[PDB]
Amino acid sequence: PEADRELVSIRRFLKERLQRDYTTLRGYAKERSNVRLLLQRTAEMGESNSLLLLGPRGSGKTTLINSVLADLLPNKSFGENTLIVHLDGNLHTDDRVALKSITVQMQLENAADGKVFGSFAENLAFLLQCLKAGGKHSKSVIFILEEFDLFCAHHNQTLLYNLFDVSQSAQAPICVLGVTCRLDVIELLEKRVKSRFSHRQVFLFPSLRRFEDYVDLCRDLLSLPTGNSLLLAAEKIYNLQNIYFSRNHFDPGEYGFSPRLRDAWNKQICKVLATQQARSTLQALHDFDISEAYLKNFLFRLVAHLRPQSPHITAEKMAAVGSQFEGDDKIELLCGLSVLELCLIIAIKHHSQIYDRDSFNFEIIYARFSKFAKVSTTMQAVERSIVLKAFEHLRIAELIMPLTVQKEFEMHKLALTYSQIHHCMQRYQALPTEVAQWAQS
Amino acid sequence: PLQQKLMLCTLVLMLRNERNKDISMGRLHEVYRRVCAKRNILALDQAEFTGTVDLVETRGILRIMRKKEPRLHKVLLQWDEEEVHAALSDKQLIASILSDTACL
Amino acid sequence: TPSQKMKKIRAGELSPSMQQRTDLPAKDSSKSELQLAREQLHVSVVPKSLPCREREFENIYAFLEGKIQDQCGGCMYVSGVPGTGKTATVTGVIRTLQRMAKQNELPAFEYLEINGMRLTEPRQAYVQIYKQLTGKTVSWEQAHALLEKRFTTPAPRRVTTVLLVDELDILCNRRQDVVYNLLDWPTKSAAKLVVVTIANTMDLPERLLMGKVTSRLGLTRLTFQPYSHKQLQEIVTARLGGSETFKGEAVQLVARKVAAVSGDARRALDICRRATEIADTAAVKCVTMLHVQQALAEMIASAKVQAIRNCSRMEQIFLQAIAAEVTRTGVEETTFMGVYQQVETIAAFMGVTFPPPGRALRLCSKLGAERLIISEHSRNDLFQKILLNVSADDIHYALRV
Amino acid sequence: RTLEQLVDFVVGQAEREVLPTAALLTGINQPDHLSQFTALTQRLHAQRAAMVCVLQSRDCATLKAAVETLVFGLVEDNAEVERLRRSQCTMKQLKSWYTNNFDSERRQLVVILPDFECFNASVLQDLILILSAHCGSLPFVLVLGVATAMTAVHGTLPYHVSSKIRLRVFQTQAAPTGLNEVLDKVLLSPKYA
Amino acid sequence: MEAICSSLEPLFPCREAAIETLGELIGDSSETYPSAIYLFGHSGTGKTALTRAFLKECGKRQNVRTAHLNAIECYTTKIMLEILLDSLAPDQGDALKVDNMLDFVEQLRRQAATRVEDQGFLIAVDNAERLRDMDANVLPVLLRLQELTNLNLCVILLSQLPFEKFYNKTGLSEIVCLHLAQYNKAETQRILGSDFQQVRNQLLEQKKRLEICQEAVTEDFYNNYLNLFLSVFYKACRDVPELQLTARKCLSTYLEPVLDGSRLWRHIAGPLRSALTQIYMRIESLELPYYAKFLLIAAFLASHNAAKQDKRLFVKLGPKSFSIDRLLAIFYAILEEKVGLTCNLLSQISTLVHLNLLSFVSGEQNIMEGSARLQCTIGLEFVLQIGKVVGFNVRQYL
DNA sequence: AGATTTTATGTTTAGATCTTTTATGCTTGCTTTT
DNA sequence: AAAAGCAAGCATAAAAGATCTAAACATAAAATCT
Ligand SMILES: Nc1ncnc2c1ncn2[C@@H]1O[C@H](COP(=O)(O)OP(=O)(O)OP(=O)(O)O)[C@@H](O)[C@H]1O
Ligand SMILES: Nc1ncnc2c1ncn2[C@@H]1O[C@H](COP(=O)(O)OP(=O)(O)OP(=O)(O)O)[C@@H](O)[C@H]1O
Ligand SMILES: Nc1ncnc2c1ncn2[C@@H]1O[C@H](COP(=O)(O)OP(=O)(O)OP(=O)(O)O)[C@@H](O)[C@H]1O
Ligand SMILES: [Mg+2]
Ligand SMILES: [Mg+2]
Ligand SMILES: [Mg+2]
Repeated sequence: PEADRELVSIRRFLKERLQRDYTTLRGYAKERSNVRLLLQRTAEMGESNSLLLLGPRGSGKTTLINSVLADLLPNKSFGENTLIVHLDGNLHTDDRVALKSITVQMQLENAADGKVFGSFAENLAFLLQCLKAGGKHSKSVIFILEEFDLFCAHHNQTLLYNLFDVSQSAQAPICVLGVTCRLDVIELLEKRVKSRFSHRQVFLFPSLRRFEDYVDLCRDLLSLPTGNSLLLAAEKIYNLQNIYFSRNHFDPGEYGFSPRLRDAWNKQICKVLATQQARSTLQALHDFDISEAYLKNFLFRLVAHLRPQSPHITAEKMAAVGSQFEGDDKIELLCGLSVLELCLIIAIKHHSQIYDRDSFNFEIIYARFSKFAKVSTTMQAVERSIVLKAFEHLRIAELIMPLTVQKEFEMHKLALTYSQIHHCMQRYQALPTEVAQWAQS
Repeated sequence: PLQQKLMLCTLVLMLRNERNKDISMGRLHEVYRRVCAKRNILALDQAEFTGTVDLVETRGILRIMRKKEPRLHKVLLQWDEEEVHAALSDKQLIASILSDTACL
Repeated sequence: TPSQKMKKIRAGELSPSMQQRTDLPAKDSSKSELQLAREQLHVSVVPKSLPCREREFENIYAFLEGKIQDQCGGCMYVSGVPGTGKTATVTGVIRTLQRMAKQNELPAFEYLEINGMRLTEPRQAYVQIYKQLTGKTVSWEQAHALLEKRFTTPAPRRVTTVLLVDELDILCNRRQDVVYNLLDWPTKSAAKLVVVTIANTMDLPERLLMGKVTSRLGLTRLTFQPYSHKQLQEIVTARLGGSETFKGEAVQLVARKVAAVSGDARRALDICRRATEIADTAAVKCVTMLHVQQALAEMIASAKVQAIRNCSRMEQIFLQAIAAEVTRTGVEETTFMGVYQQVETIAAFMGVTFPPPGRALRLCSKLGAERLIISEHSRNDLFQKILLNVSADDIHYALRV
Repeated sequence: RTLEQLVDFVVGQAEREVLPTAALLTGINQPDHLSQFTALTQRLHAQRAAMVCVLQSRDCATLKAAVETLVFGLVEDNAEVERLRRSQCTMKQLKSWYTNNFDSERRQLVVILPDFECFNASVLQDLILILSAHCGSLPFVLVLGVATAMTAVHGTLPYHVSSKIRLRVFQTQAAPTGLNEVLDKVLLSPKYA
Repeated sequence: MEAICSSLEPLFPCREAAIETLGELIGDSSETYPSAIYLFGHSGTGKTALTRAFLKECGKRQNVRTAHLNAIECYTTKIMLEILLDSLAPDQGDALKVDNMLDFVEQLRRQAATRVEDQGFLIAVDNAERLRDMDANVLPVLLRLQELTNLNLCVILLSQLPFEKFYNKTGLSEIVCLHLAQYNKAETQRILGSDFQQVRNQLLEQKKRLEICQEAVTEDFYNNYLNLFLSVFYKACRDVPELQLTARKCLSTYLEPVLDGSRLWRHIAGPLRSALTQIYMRIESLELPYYAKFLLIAAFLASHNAAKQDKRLFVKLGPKSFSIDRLLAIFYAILEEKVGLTCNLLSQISTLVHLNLLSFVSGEQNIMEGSARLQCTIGLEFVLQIGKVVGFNVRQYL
């Protein structure tokens, strides 16, 4: 069957685009132009700059940096006159780990095949002496410090004070480039380190606060591109792979759709996104979080469901994944509890409603439960030990949290709003009527 | 610097008008923004205001007790106001800020 | 074998070279005049003679020339807010003294220098001072012993040695042994050491140094005041030369709005470079005043109202309800439970439904990662505390106007 | 008699997920039972049916120290039947050592816990979850020494921890019965002068 | 992705939706993986066994390298990185060494290969709730290990908690949440009844009883017995392994009238309501010295009678704190014999503390200085039993 | 010219320290039942 | 009227929270034995 395999090619294409498109950048014209002209002036003119990408998580900061590096690196001038040192604040948790990584990535004489010799002090002295020994004739370094706010937390901010100071000095032309999500990262800096920082800052707020931009983004993310665009994209990716993410990138030349298939797919995508139901699902999704990582997660859950029996995306499929997104996940845990733990939570809700959210105890809740169990005519048979193990089963799900003493007398707090328990009372399967009457009063 | 003058005048005003000398950086910045708004001059953001108060701290006029967050840092004046008034050397401005009770 | 490389490094017999460019740097005559101003305005290009720091130059020069010619030794403490021309003036005085000693108008002298933030440990200064003498790298204990053998023992012909020490507050620690040794060595007659110490705080010897260390530091002191409205203009117009690429009102606005904040000179020399880069993309060859206004608005940024306006609608309802609970309860620290109740009230008013609390914790985590609010780890839901980091009037300014 | 029943329980697990485990309701007189557990190790080594670690409460203040003394006791006990540092005796090294030795033949990995009442509760529950995670790959048996009663075992083991427990109860004879036996057969014997 | 779900469905009845979602997200290895998946559910829901069978079938059928973990084992991050790279970089021997998170990312970056072979990696971390209690850079890196290593890997996480508990101050990357719902009564009956041939073979290997059982142990009989079992036991627990391990013993009691010649429900409903009281206890009287008994009931009166009532009872919320001298005073008041203060009596106090019959609610560091506070931790019925064996009527002093 | 303790050194983790802040407890000062 | 009972008040102290430091542990330079 040919129709069974074109859908597999479409699904692998859309999944590979949603997951591995590390250099494509929609939007940010002037900001990308600022970052590109700044790195270009550092590589050519020997200026020592510094920059600080800023913005909410999920906006394309790493994608912007990868786009600028992917368009600058194959120039055979930026690639020959500039060495690039990535650093990350989650992996380089101490100054000496980041310093050994700097010594390796710059290929200094004391590195020797990835095992740096000498102490942290000797590594800092050799790095600063190599940087002081250079000049405009030396190669430009481009430091890229992702998670810069964690680099601010290091002792004395000492590595930061070095990395800025070379940028303030007539030494090697380096370009420090922090990338961080906090909008007030600059007040974390020490006043000396803040003085040596050049205060230019690039904010990357997403450009799709309007809903129509969100619908256009969801349409462009699902449509199959024209084949000449696949040729130009594969040409650019081959140019960045002849010279890091390039070992496992998109490579869109592996997939080549027929014009009738691309036309039928883009027709079905425009017809689905013209519907009021898909627009209502995207409206709720845009109302929660506008960031592109959220939409790509929703679209990956949508594209993953394209079985050969059902090739087409439809508005009911987007409504099903959107109903999967919006549901409360603590009510779905409360519905899985057995009737004894549900009676314990109802006794906890009664003790909280009566005493105005005072902290409870296993003894108080067991007494309030036994006052119902003596007349329940189905709960007479339970032992105190079974109710105690049910209370511990409530405690390990973090539906009950300790105030931070014997395990039967420790004070506790309910972790639920009353509306969540009230919706559990309606969503519960095969609830006995005695518990449903006791819950009302 | 003029912003350091406005910060010292708002700190003297909040220390004079209030029995509780537990002044945070955010509680001081919220009054400093209203004082700059009534003076019809542009106010610094909190990220620059923290560096301004840190630069005033080097003179010994203040002492900042650090906390978990930059908003929660506690400014503590270490000069008396009779010295702060002679140090600012702009009595026509301090007479305007200290008579501005309504902006607190 | 690597050990021969490390031994040649620790003995100093191989200089630490850095890789050279494959392509030659561009010639000076191909540069535009605006590029010439952009490279004269770089902060790394120290002038040969600093404008507006003549009095401090005479002070440090008279102190160092008297300490060198008298062959006695001593100490000095210069201090001031960053960017005020401290280290540039001290190195300019020392370069002038070296130019004078080269012509035999002055006795010759050695010039050691350290910096307290280039050292991982306070004791590593012993490793570095000895590295400016012999060039060998040794352990700090052997280096301290050899430095005591050099300074305590009179060995003619001993030459005068000037030990500049930037960043004195990093060298302190609790024991204060390193700063005590560095200030105690000049007091011995055998050592001709003249130590100069640069720092930021004016009150450092009384604030954190010990009483004997403050007694050794002495009463000779100098304070670098912040640059005023006029000195910052003289600095930038000295950097530009005779070029008219900057308007005089543009430099006046840069100096007027930088001197009002800090008095840093690096801020003025960075804002003028950004103004040159802004004028370059407009294809004009003179930096007119609105380019300076755009560069000033960019580099004294205040982008939190843009962040609140760019938030998703449920996050804006959350930011309204946190300030609503702050106004209602009075205290500035609110639990998530009352914030969620005010969220349900505001969402019932606006007509949109709100996400259930497990998604409201995701909204609170996003605002706490963006630092629009301060919030705890999410493991203690409904009882986590939510400080508002942005001011309450900024939220209404974002969501009304 | 209780020794033969415990050895038959360990060999029956060896003939064959939850970890099999055997509560031993021993008396209040805790020091006396070290000879009992030593006789159990002697029988299990003489049959070549198992290798035994013994986890004292003094050695296990934290989960790290408990895992280190457990792996060190199993490896050094096997070395003493026929010295790595305690920093490196990870459970991964225990799995690699068991695969290098006894995968070709299955020896049980008995872990005596003589003073069950003296343990930290969180360390003991985390250790039971760790030993339950390795069942199938590593055959564990967890005999215990409960000086009080089985209600203490049901109290200190929560719903999650007791979900992975298949315990069997053995009972040591009462201390007054042992005193009466010693007083009648020894101190009243005709043969002593 | 079809063969894996076809091979897992017979092992896992009533999980066709979860197996279908797992085989859509991380089934085929040629297709790119989501960066992280978080499936969650209650105890007994079958997530550890499901991810183990799924990782085993994907590793046998395809090119993937699987790595299963228990995060309780990883008290330090170096243990987790060494086990993760022992599984994802096979046959490295004892030469394997990982210093920190950076070395793990670099050595996983070395494992990337050509796209023709379509390799994949998979990491399951059971007990993922412990990941938020450790180094606070393990969880954010694990949620973007695919972007960091440039490598086709998904990091599955397994916990009893929703992902709303897992957010930190710095935020987190996106994750594909998945919910394993616990079964209703009908699906639980189908799951308990899915092992019918095993119990039928177990009875047929265990001789008139053999033919009278094999002619009457057919599928409707086991289904009706499981209906009679779940009519009483589903109220206390929905936990499937506990229902299995109790239902086998209850069938062993239930089967006797059929072997010995409705008409069954009352004979089992005797024992069935006895097994209901022994639920969660997984089983297949505290003798004391005399003066230890008096010390224990005196500690119970000290923790139960409050400080003010001793003056009226002895001159002749929770359990209360009591100092050791208050315990000795109540012990001498109730003893009515007056033994001396030997070493053995205070040794009995300390060894009652060591057995968790008493407790140290405070003090601890200064037991001898008199600042120590003890708290009795036993129930009233054990005290009444001790007072029966002793002959001291405790209820007079309460 | 190569293997072995030997020693000197650097790192890391557990413990001492500084500082805030919060609390039970030690004492006080009335306070009130028997 | 006598002695048990509730607010008040400073105080050792207890958590804690950052912070600095001393000793245990991993590791490299090197005399030493072959
Ligand atoms: N402007 C954009 N153009 C293209 N893709 C984008 C853009 N913004 C976000 N994305 C998508 O969002 C997802 C995450 O983006 P990205 O990795 O750039 O965020 P990030 O900058 O790493 O955030 P953080 O650094 O805070 O984790 C990516 O899959 C990327 O495809
Ligand atoms: N009076 C001046 N004239 C010309 N240029 C100046 C003047 N003052 C400062 N600069 C420029 O600003 C920079 C200030 O550097 P300098 O080392 O003097 O700062 P600093 O006061 O030592 O800072 P910190 O105290 O943070 O170390 C110099 O590189 C110089 O180019
Ligand atoms: N749908 C099912 N069909 C058959 N057996 C099941 C099913 N669900 C669970 N089980 C059984 O449950 C047993 C163990 O469950 P498992 O340990 O996977 O639960 P868990 O979620 O890991 O528990 P915990 O969260 O407490 O670790 C397995 O032996 C398995 O046979
Ligand atoms: Mg990123
Ligand atoms: Mg300086
Ligand atoms: Mg499990």
